[PDB]
Amino acid sequence: IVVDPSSNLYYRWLTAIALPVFYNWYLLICRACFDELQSEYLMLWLVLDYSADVLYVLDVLVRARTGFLEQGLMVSDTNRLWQHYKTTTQFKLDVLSLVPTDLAYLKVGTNYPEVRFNRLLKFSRLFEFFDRTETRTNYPNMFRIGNLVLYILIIIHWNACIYFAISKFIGFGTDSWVYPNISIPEHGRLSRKYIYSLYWSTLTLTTIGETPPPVKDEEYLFVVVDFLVGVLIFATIVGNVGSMISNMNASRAEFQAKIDSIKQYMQFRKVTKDLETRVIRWFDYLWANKKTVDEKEVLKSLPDKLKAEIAINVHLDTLKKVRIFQDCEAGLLVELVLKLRPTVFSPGDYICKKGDIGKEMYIINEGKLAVVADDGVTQFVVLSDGSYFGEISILNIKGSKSGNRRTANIRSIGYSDLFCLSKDDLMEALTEYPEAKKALEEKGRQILMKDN
Amino acid sequence: IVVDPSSNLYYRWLTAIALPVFYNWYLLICRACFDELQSEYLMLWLVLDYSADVLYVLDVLVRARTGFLEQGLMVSDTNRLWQHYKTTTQFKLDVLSLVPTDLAYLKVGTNYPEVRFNRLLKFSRLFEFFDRTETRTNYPNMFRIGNLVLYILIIIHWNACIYFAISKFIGFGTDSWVYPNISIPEHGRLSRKYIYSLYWSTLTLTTIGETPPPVKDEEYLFVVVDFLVGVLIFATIVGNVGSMISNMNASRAEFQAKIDSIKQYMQFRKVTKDLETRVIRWFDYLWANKKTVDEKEVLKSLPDKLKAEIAINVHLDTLKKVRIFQDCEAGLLVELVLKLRPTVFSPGDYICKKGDIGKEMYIINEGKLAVVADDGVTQFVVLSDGSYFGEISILNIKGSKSGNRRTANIRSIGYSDLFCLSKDDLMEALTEYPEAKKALEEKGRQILMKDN
Amino acid sequence: AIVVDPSSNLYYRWLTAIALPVFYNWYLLICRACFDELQSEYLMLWLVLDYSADVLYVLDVLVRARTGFLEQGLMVSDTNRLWQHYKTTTQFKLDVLSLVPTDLAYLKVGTNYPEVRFNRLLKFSRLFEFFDRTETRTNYPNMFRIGNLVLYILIIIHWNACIYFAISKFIGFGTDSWVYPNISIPEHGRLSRKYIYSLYWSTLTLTTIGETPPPVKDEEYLFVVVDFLVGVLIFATIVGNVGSMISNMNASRAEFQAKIDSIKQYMQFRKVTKDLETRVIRWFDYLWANKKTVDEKEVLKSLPDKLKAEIAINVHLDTLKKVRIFQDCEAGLLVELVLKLRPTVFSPGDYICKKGDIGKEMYIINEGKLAVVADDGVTQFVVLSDGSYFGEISILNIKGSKSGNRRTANIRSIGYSDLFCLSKDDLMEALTEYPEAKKALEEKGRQILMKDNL
Amino acid sequence: LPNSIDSYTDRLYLLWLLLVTLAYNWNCCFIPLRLVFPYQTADNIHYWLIADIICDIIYLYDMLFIQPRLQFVRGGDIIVDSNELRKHYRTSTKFQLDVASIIPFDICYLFFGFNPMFRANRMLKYTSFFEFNHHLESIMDKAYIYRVIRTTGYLLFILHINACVYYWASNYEGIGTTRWVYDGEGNEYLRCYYWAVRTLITIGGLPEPQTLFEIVFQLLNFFSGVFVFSSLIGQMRDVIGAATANQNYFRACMDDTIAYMNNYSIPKLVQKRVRTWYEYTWDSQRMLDESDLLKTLPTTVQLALAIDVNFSIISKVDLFKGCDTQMIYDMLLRLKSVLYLPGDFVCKKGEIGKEMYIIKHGEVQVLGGPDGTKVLVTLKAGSVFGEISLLAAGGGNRRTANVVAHGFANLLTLDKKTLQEILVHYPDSERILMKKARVLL
Ligand SMILES: Nc1nc2c(ncn2[C@@H]2O[C@@H]3COP(=O)(O)O[C@H]3[C@H]2O)c(=O)[nH]1
Ligand SMILES: Nc1nc2c(ncn2[C@@H]2O[C@@H]3COP(=O)(O)O[C@H]3[C@H]2O)c(=O)[nH]1
Ligand SMILES: Nc1nc2c(ncn2[C@@H]2O[C@@H]3COP(=O)(O)O[C@H]3[C@H]2O)c(=O)[nH]1
Ligand SMILES: Nc1nc2c(ncn2[C@@H]2O[C@@H]3COP(=O)(O)O[C@H]3[C@H]2O)c(=O)[nH]1
Ligand SMILES: *[C@@H]1O[C@H](CO)[C@@H](O)[C@H](O)[C@H]1NC(C)=O
Ligand SMILES: *[C@@H]1O[C@H](CO)[C@@H](O)[C@H](O)[C@H]1NC(C)=O
Ligand SMILES: *[C@@H]1O[C@H](CO)[C@@H](O)[C@H](O)[C@H]1NC(C)=O
Repeated sequence: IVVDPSSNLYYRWLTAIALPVFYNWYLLICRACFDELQSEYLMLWLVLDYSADVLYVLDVLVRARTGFLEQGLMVSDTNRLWQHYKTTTQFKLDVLSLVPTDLAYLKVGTNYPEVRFNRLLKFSRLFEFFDRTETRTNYPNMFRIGNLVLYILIIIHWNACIYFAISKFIGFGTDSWVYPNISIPEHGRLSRKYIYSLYWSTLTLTTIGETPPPVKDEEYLFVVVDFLVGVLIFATIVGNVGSMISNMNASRAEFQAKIDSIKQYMQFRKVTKDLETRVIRWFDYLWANKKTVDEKEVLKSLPDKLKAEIAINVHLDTLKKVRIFQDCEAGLLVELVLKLRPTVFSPGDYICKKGDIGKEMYIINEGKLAVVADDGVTQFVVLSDGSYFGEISILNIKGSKSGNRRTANIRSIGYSDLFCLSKDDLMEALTEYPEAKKALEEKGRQILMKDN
Repeated sequence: IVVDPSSNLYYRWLTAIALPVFYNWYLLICRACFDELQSEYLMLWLVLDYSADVLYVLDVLVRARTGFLEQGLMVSDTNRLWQHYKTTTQFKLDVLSLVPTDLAYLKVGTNYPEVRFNRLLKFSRLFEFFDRTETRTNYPNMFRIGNLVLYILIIIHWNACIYFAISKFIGFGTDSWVYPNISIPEHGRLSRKYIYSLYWSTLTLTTIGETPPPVKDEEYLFVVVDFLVGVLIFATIVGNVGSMISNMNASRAEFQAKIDSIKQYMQFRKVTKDLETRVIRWFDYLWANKKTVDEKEVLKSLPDKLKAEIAINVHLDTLKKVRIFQDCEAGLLVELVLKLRPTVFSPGDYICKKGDIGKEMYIINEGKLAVVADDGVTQFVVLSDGSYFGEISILNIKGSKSGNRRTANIRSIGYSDLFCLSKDDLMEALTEYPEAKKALEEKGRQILMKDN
Repeated sequence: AIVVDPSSNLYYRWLTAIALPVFYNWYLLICRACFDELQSEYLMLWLVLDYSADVLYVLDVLVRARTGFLEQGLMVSDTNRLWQHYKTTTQFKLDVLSLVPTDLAYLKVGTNYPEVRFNRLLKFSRLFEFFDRTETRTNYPNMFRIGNLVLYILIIIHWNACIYFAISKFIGFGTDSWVYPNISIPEHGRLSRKYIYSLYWSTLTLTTIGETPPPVKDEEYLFVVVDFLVGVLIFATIVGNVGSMISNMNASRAEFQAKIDSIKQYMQFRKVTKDLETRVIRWFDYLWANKKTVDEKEVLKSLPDKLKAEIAINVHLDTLKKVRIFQDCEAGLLVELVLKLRPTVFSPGDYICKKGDIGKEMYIINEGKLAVVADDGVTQFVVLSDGSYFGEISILNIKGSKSGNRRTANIRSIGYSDLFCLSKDDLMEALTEYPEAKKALEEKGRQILMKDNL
Repeated sequence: LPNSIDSYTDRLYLLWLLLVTLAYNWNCCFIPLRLVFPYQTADNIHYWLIADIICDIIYLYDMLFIQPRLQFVRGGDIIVDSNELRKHYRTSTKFQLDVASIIPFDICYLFFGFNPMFRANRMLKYTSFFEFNHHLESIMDKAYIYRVIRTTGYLLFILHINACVYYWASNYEGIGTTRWVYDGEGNEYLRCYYWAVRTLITIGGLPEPQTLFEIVFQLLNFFSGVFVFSSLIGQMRDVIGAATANQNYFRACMDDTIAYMNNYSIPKLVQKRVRTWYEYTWDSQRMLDESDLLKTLPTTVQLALAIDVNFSIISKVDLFKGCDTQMIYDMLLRLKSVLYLPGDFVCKKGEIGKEMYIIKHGEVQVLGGPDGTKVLVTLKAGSVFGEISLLAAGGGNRRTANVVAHGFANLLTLDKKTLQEILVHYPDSERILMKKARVLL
């Protein structure tokens, strides 16, 4: 058995081993700095440290079983996985974090749990869990805000523990800056100990500063160092939230810049008010219906195989209903749906009138068109989603009475999303299929004998 | 009657339903936590709650009879509108917003308006009104600072009500952190209560913290949570205002970047000082006359039908004054004005000199040119708006004594805006028009036998 | 009749000379209206400066009623049409509202209340025009953005200082702990102490620091909460303007550093050899250090075709006229050929063209020192210097040539060069309008081949 | 010492710039400290004098034995000879600032006494500090850590200058006169640095100023502290927005592709394949496409980056063995990079063949068994298959057998149309290619 690192079992393992790392950091620094809850609940921290050590042994023997991509394929040799695990420094950090340092409890009396600070070396696993969760989830900005709240909570708790350890080293209640005298039964409770030291670090690290002032030089130096660390950390968090917000509204900024540039251009060139109202309603439709991206730019970087699968998974059921593309080759149909290009029409906009130059084959997708008459609007046939027109104008049969003059008056009923297939893209895709090109020519010739 | 969401009537209803939702949020948390507004103005809040419920059932009927978009057409059958409204979670949120929880007033004696907290669930209408106003209005940055001040004033008011509720739970006048004893006639007034709670929450959430320090564990924990919330609020405010300032001066930043890049190129290639100050004065004109963006880049995001309609509505009314394009066809006119190119000429620049190859045909739009005589200030014919030149040399009619050479020296008096119609552009627009190409050629042969 | 050009230097000097007293009127009219000891003590100075400001204001009306405006690209010089175009403008209404003679009421109140002279503040658009023209005129745009931000928040902080002193004068002096102290004490009653402590109070309020005494009254509480919301908005726009200044300062360096990081990621992907890796890194560091890092087809893309052609003339035409085959050709052909010239840069050790290669390019040397060497390595024959050229024969394609469009030389770049490349296809695309010059170029190349080898 | 220092690939020059940076930072730090604070006492003056002599000896050694020997580029080529390097340093602008820095104003120690204000010309050698900072930014792998380090160093220097100016204001108003000034209880520089931090970070809790000079000092110091805090926040924002830009651009384009596929209701197998391609593309290249990177590079570095990756691999192909090297260079430039998922068919049996594939970083398997699943040969990285399809036209040759990808194979695809568009320039190589097509077909 070899666990795939890109699978779901490995991510569930990342959660089940990134819980005791956060446990080890948070509760080991409070157990080492307070010594009031370590002396109260010894069995609970013994059971939780035994479970964290069992999870760390399982972490070593699972991290020694994860595969890695060597030349595109997942390697499965366990000796190669064990040697690739041995040659890197994360095995050194794991074997340094899995030293049995708990045998020193027999010498110290188990009242000093700061000997378990070797177990804080597995922080790359927790950072890997945070990176994999913000990769996997669909709310990356909300997970980044939650991760920044968790980072400032870790830093607040570690600073509160550091302030209580410094207050224990100096002496409780001897000064005005330190934590007060714990022989008084009000300040001697563990709850007010932790919550007031958390309040002091909340006031200090966020650069508010309404604590009692330092009266000695060690307290002055610690408050200067602590204000400097707090202003650098909280300027980093405010810059991170600012960069995240400026990345969140960047698409709205770019779309509003495009709308304002087009509106300033049409205010400069004196375009009429009905056409301006039409194009502003078109951009409002384009924004409110979330079609602001375009196919030609969102399918730019993808390869032709995945673009072919995306194109045949939408267009092939409509192109196989087309009469002239009924019995052609599957690679020709893949290239034909690759050559399709989308066009969006407003309601009331004419697709083509009588006598215009016909060189595009329109394929209707999520829209409704109709062939109107010359003067008035009467509905001869209403073409629905999955219908098509424009095959004669792109076949251009020699000996035709049409003369590349696609017939009728086609206008849009609603907001249509037409996929056009031009003459140049058809003759570009039809170079490598000569007998299929000849079959298209005789199919158009039979259409010509049907249309006299 | 079926309303459509892009109309003005739906936006007027969005205003009329974004009034009592904001009322419900603000004054329901105020009447829930203060207990003197509900005691004093009982009939006023009963009338306003009944009017909010009347607007809520009218909003339920409007969202039951609102239109959506499928296949580009506005959906008009009210039974399908009712099914599409009832199948989603907004109908569940409106029904949960209209549970009769006001029948507990006869149970508790009406002094508890906290049972109307289900009325806050209709927040999508307020967020939709904010998004539609940001789409609609022409001051997006001023509306964004108005939305930001309204959001942080809602949070400041909610935090003031939470602080007064916590002080009412703990006790009045028992500590230094809490609100003082309200039996004193100075601290007992409702204006003093609300404005001091607002001042407390502004000092807390606005990271200034001049409030007297906490005494007990609940007050310490609430001040820790409240200061961390204020740190996140300050980060959000700084990020939104910084991204808005970047969006406000991004156009000036990119034009300054292009100006300094062209200036760095001009001192890199060591151009003459006269050409350098000509480029500098042209960029000063281009910024002071708001012609910054380039029109071929502006007209790129639009579709082909709106591009052809805008190209007609700008260029065709000046193109039809050209006498060689009097009787051409409409599609030739459409692709002719689509393949046009506008340029702006500095004063004193020669458009075409006598003896140069005539490859472009220029028509004047909002300019004044003059035909000078051989590098002199003396002007023969001063051209004006609506005129043309360069039709003698573009067609290459056989029998030409000129031989593709512009025969006149043309200087620009001021800043002109010509339309450079190229020979290759006219030849590429004349591919699908062979009979109109021969008609243009015989018209040019007739006018060539007329002039020369 | 004299007409001042609005894009000239005299109009900008007038913008400075009229943006001084508007800014004076803002500062010292709100300070004289609120402090009431400046107006009592410096009466002659304020009447003289206000008379000078009114003389500058009527001269501003006389200048703005004679400045021109662009129609049809032409600067109009007809003063009657200029007066009509100014008369149909709301700025004329703002100017005639700004020059209402309120000195009758100002002497009726005893030349002691300058609150009546708040009509003079209406020329804010003139000061905004001055700041716009200075931020597009000066050579320090980021430093002027910082100075304009400092000046705007100094205007707001001074107005808040005047507002706080007016609120303290309305409520009472020393009746609370929040207000300004009792002015009967001669230390707290000095005017410098008044202005400096009130300015310090409004700075501590509007920048959200808060060392002020806490308010007592409800109006004081409401003014402090409104002033703290305005102060956190002011701190937000200060941090936003300084962050935008830093980003606009180092945007080009960050874009180049992201380009170098992308090139290093590509070379770590494709397993590029480390000698070529450090060659590309040293090449791009040289191109950044001598400020040619942006491609000139992307630099000159925003320029129109006439200015691009004129810049191409003024750079490349005096170098293209020194070439032997383009000595006697037409001016339009030379303008098209200097428009069609593309630049390429090289690094040391690279070959321009080798022996037996298909010669499709004509290289013109600029800012470089090439050398024609043999096949075995560095044995220099003739060190080629700046201004020279090669490849004018093999792109002509003379019929019956014994070389057959080859190179017959190995040309290396000793130092970094900035060559100019003229392709064969670009020469044929520029020679399609001059077939007589095409046959003349074939005749000159046939002459060169006849004197060399045939 | 060598005759010429390279100053780009020389670590000894970076060590010397670190030494001159330590000298200049010693001047800019310990000149206001000795100027304001009374640490320059009469029994400690010899230690400051030995440090000042070592500092001026470092400055004079830099001016006399190192800065003439820097290599530089005039006219494109690197200059080596020491006379022209010395003349380039002498006619430079760094020599004017160096010779203005090393003016011996310490001769006036005999006249006016020991005063560190006369050493204020030594802080004009900031060009060595900026050159060392630029060299360390260019020589470090990740620049954001050094931008945070430089911002922290400028913040600590500004706070040190503010502590010195506050101790000068305390000496000017008298020590312990008012409640605002420094009182004299503990360490002078430590409590003044505490006042400078609590003022210029705009924290508060200090004693209020009493008289007019103290209120003006507190106002100007709080305004400068507001602008320093704003510059620190904007600097960290610019550093984070420059660091996460490629990741945010890749995530925005992947979100655009996922939103388009969810707009068009594309099923979960194709969506999983698109997300798998985007995940492996981010894990492999750390960028979307490389053609939009390479199209902004100049032609010579495009040529060299094409040659050193693929020129030997195309030179092992027996088809283009007789053609021209410039035609091989053109098909090096016109190669297209694709990444094929595992289990994907690159050339189905019976399908039209129009491409030549070069496999790099991957393994493909030719499925030519009787049932269609027995592998024949595993073409590893660096192989070239499908080269015979570049010569037939129209229908021509069909694909003989099914070939699938074993793992994540990054094929290099050359089309037939791009090969013909290259071949319109080279008629002799086109004649060689069609006669090779005739003898092989
Ligand atoms: N003329 C015509 N075209 C129709 C009709 N019904 C569907 N169509 C399609 O509508 C078309 C629009 O123009 P085309 O020239 O492409 O070809 C025509 C047909 O394919 C009909 O009744 N008449
Ligand atoms: N040759 C010539 N052109 C004139 C004259 N007056 C106006 N024009 C226009 O000036 C022109 C310059 O360009 P064209 O050769 O294209 O065509 C010429 C005419 O349209 C005139 O007297 N002679
Ligand atoms: N063959 C040759 N070319 C030289 C010499 N000196 C300068 N050049 C130029 O170097 C060239 C390199 O190849 P070209 O084919 O363009 O043409 C040659 C000449 O223009 C020389 O001594 N021999
Ligand atoms: N069928 C086959 N092709 C091979 C083998 N080894 C290398 N190749 C190449 O793999 C190919 C894949 O594409 P082609 O079908 O055109 O042509 C085939 C050969 O050129 C092999 O053992 N069998
Ligand atoms: C704390 O209080 C106890 C008794 O209240 C006292 O004996 C002890 O000295 C105090 N601690 C200090 C540090 O003063
Ligand atoms: C508030 O005041 C009243 C009367 O003055 C008193 O009875 C009450 O005890 C006070 N509240 C507290 C908490 O002391
Ligand atoms: C101000 O001081 C004077 C004398 O010092 C005193 O008479 C007067 O009442 C004081 N005013 C106030 C408002 O305190």
